[PDB]
Amino acid sequence: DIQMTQSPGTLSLSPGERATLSCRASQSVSSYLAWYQQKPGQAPRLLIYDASNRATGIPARFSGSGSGTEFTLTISSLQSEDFAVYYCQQYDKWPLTFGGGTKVEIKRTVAAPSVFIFPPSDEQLKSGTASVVCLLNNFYPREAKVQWKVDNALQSGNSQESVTEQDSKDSTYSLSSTLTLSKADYEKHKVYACEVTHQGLSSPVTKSFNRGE
Amino acid sequence: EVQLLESGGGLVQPGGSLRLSCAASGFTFSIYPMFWVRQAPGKGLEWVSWIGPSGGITKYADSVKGRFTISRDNSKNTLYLQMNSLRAEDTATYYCAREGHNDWYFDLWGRGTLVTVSSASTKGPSVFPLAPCSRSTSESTAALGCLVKDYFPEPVTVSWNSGALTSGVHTFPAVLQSSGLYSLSSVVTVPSSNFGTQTYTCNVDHKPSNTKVDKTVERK
Repeated sequence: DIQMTQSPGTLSLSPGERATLSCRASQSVSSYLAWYQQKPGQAPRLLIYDASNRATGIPARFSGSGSGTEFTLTISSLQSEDFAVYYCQQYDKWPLTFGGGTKVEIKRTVAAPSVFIFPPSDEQLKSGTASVVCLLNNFYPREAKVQWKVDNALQSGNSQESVTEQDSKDSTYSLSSTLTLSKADYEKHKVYACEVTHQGLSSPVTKSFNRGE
Repeated sequence: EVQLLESGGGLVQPGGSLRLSCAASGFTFSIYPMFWVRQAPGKGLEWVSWIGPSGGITKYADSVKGRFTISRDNSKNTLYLQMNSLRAEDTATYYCAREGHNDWYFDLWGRGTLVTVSSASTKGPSVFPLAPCSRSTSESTAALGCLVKDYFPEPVTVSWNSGALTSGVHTFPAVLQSSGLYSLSSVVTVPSSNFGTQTYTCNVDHKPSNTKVDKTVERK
């Protein structure tokens, strides 16, 4: 049954710029097509229905078009609150099927990731476990890389990482990386270091510290 | 105002059974058909089940039939999802919808209830202070914070100085560990001066297990 094709799965533009979104089907669905906006943390709402019709409330800078297999949502001038995720659904053939989404993200000037490194709290260490945290704070764009060097040793499979959403006020991203070791595993090593590669600054960036008995 | 408020979500062991509630106000309920739709944690959207106005025909999706049944009290104005033998992949936030005019699009949505299907047991987190051993500088900005480790299930709210401090705060989204529990840090960035006479504390709150902790990161 009709899978729905939303390219690209993300989109970075400036507030004011014109956004154009691609939805497509694996066969004709004529004009039984619907567009849904879902702001981060909210419910979705109906934007366009029957390919071209606007639900009321919805502002005129929102416009739908296309027919058959290939479809267009257009946002004439992108306002702050249009930075959201946008879905499409065909309703011409059982069963009901949904596009997989386009995220409209805010484009911005390149930005300086401040790095910060956090030593395992003695409170943690007691219970036999050790979290080293590395903070890439307030930067741009999202794609960024952080390695873990324990005594100059490259690490794999013990860290997880986490990223906020674009900040309401300066539009940047922040990022947490977390290295998780057992007490003993930790206490038999010396240098702990976070290496951060990023578009935004010179060569690779390193913050570190040592257990220093 | 036209409302859909849905309820009855929470934490359930697989092969268990849940009843969900959608409560409709502001419009003539007894006219419209209704949907439940779901979105997995993080992922896309997927229809679950439909129902004609009176209650006299229901329809379900493959991944769903035989186990799920949709129902309706028109007198109380309330949509029901009855959920049996739940897989771990039954986990998701669940919305009700109401179909718009004369076919299968959804012109009204509810706020949602989250359904969390797992053997894993409800657990309060531990709160560890992120103080930098960076005893130095002179560097510009400063960062301290919180690790909120090993809890279940979601959610946990975190705050600073009971609400006073908001600027420069980043609470990260939770991350399912390999032990099968959640962890998130919450950091705060602020430039060196004001700190002098400024205190710093996490207000971590976890209502599924009634943990309410305030850790105050010791400065240097």
